[PDB]
Amino acid sequence: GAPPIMGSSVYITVELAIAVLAILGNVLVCWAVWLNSNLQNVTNYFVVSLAAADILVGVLAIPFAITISTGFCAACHGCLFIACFVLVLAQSSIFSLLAIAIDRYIAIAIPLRYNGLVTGTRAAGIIAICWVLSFAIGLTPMLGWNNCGQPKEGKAHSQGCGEGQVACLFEDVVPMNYMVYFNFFACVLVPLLLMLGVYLRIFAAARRQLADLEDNWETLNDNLKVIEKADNAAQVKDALTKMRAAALDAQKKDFRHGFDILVGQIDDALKLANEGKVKEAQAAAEQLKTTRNAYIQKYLERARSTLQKEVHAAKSAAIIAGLFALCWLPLHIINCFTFFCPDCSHAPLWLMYLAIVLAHTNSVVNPFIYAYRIREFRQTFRKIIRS
Ligand SMILES: CC(C)CCC[C@@H](C)[C@H]1CC[C@H]2[C@@H]3CC=C4C[C@@H](O)CC[C@]4(C)[C@H]3CC[C@]12C
Ligand SMILES: CC(C)CCC[C@@H](C)[C@H]1CC[C@H]2[C@@H]3CC=C4C[C@@H](O)CC[C@]4(C)[C@H]3CC[C@]12C
Ligand SMILES: CC(C)CCC[C@@H](C)[C@H]1CC[C@H]2[C@@H]3CC=C4C[C@@H](O)CC[C@]4(C)[C@H]3CC[C@]12C
Ligand SMILES: CC(C)CCC[C@@H](C)[C@H]1CC[C@H]2[C@@H]3CC=C4C[C@@H](O)CC[C@]4(C)[C@H]3CC[C@]12C
Ligand SMILES: CCCCCCCC/C=C/CCCCCCCC(=O)OC[C@H](O)CO
Ligand SMILES: CN1CCN(CCNc2nc(N)n3nc(-c4ccco4)nc3n2)CC1
Ligand SMILES: CCCCCCCC/C=C/CCCCCCCC(=O)O
Ligand SMILES: CCCCCCCC/C=C\CCCCCCCC(=O)O
Ligand SMILES: CCCCCCCC/C=C\CCCCCCCC(=O)O
Ligand SMILES: CCCCCCCC/C=C\CCCCCCCC(=O)O
Ligand SMILES: CCCCCCCC/C=C\CCCCCCCC(=O)O
Ligand code: NA
Repeated sequence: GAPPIMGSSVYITVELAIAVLAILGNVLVCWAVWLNSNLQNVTNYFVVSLAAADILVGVLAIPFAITISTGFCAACHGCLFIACFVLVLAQSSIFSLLAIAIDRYIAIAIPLRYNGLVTGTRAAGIIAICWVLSFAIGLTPMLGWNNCGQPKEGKAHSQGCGEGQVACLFEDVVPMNYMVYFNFFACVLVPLLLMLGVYLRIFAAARRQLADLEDNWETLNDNLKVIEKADNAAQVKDALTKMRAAALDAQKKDFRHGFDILVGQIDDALKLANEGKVKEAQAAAEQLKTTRNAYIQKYLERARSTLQKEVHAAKSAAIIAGLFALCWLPLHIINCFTFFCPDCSHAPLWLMYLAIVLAHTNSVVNPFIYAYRIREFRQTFRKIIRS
């Protein structure tokens, strides 16, 4: 039995290293949003709330985790707060991650009414509510769902704890049925699965809208060939009627003028077609190629460019949520083994603290994702560092 302070010194040193990196990186995130007006959107307000939770992981949760690893004597409910405050920060992260996913879905599903629905004032109120809910969820053991009424008195006596005190150890005070059923299943796993469902809807809507743009572009060019290879005025009319409906469908200053010309030129050729003037209608329909090459094609490429940027932004948000799941799932899975398999030997000490360190590492990764995937963050990061 090697001296416990040796393994403890390694765990504590790693925790402190994580705390420094979590504070430095996420302070840089909040500083960037504060300085850059181009970063001051509703999505990044939840990014700031998420960064604030990770700053608090380094300032409070990691010092709390170091303290509870010692098993020091404490009043049980005070021990509960040390043990459960990190659950508040994790729950706040979940609410921020879910809000970001919903915000990205609203922006791609109904972009016409996004600015009227998703505002900064409403976002700040949602953030405040979610922080209150995170305290209620994370500190639910302090409301009575704890093991303080049944303290391990032999462990407390062996450590010389005073009357009314317990050896402050996580699994001694926090019930595992709370950790598995309430915290993990209901409050972590279900919202993460909801996020997965939201992101599936986002990318499916992106693929559908990109296909609709390509369908309107092909229908525009196909019916142009139909008019050229037509023989009577009726065939020209059928092709022009489908072009006009598709032109107004794709329409949903330089953008409006381009479609004003297109629909007007379609109406010109339609009127000639209704008069039986096939040659004159085809010549008028050939003028549509000038409007297509000078206006319509530019709108197709810009609308495609906008959707691809929304896909890129939605993937950046999905990576953050996936990394949260990857960093926290091992610790939750270990709790499931402890809870559901009492015949299984408890996960060893080194693995417990590896899972704890890994969960804390998640408070370091998000500033790197923003730097590698978001040019506006990366450029603002460089300006802050150089200055
Ligand atoms: C605003 C921020 C910075 C203040 C941080 C306050 C923290 C550090 C305080 C608030 C409540 C405190 C706990 C309250 C009760 C107990 C029980 C006692 O038997 C041992 C200490 C212990 C476990 C305290 C540890 C420190 C503690 C968690
Ligand atoms: C900004 C908001 C969250 C205010 C933060 C204040 C919180 C962290 C402080 C304020 C008063 C504190 C409590 C004061 C007294 C006790 C009784 C003790 O037996 C256990 C700890 C406990 C329960 C403290 C836990 C932490 C506490 C709840
Ligand atoms: C989310 C991704 C990273 C998958 C994580 C898988 C990890 C958390 C899984 C894979 C294998 C698992 C271990 C397999 C077997 C045992 C022996 C048992 O007596 C206690 C639990 C313990 C020690 C498990 C703990 C959790 C474990 C380490
Ligand atoms: C929903 C998916 C994507 C991720 C969550 C998977 C979790 C809930 C699953 C994956 C592996 C599972 C464990 C695998 C094996 C055992 C050993 C058995 O004696 C009791 C249950 C227990 C401990 C399972 C509990 C639930 C578990 C931890
Ligand atoms: C002992 C424990 C004490 C610790 C106490 C923890 C309290 C939780 C703090 C949350 C800060 C929230 C971060 C602020 C993010 C809000 C984003 C924002 O400011 O948006 C502005 C608005 O949207 C424009 O109109
Ligand atoms: C005998 N063993 C010695 C080592 N002990 C380690 C106690 N620390 C600990 N233990 C657990 N189970 N969790 N779960 C969590 C968590 C937080 C969020 C989701 O999960 N944190 C934890 N911290 C366990 C007993
Ligand atoms: C731990 C489970 C918590 C369940 C509690 C349910 C109530 C929470 C509801 C929150 C929605 C908040 C919207 C209303 C805000 C109005 C504030 C006001 O009166 O000005
Ligand atoms: C910027 C402010 C950040 C706060 C710095 C906090 C750093 C201290 C870290 C851990 C404190 C651990 C206290 C140890 C518990 C007592 C051990 C015992 O009594 O057996
Ligand atoms: C962030 C805004 C604050 C919202 C807080 C809402 C949830 C509060 C939950 C638990 C606080 C319980 C404090 C415990 C009292 C002392 C217990 C005791 O002495 O035995
Ligand atoms: C919907 C979110 C609202 C926030 C939570 C509601 C307020 C909770 C009220 C009181 C909590 C009191 C803390 C309990 C003290 C000691 C209880 C115990 O011995 O376990
Ligand atoms: C990101 C996934 C994390 C896995 C990376 C593995 C790195 C750390 C692994 C092991 C260090 C902990 C000590 C392992 C051997 C200890 C055996 C023992 O003390 O009984
Ligand atoms: Na987090």
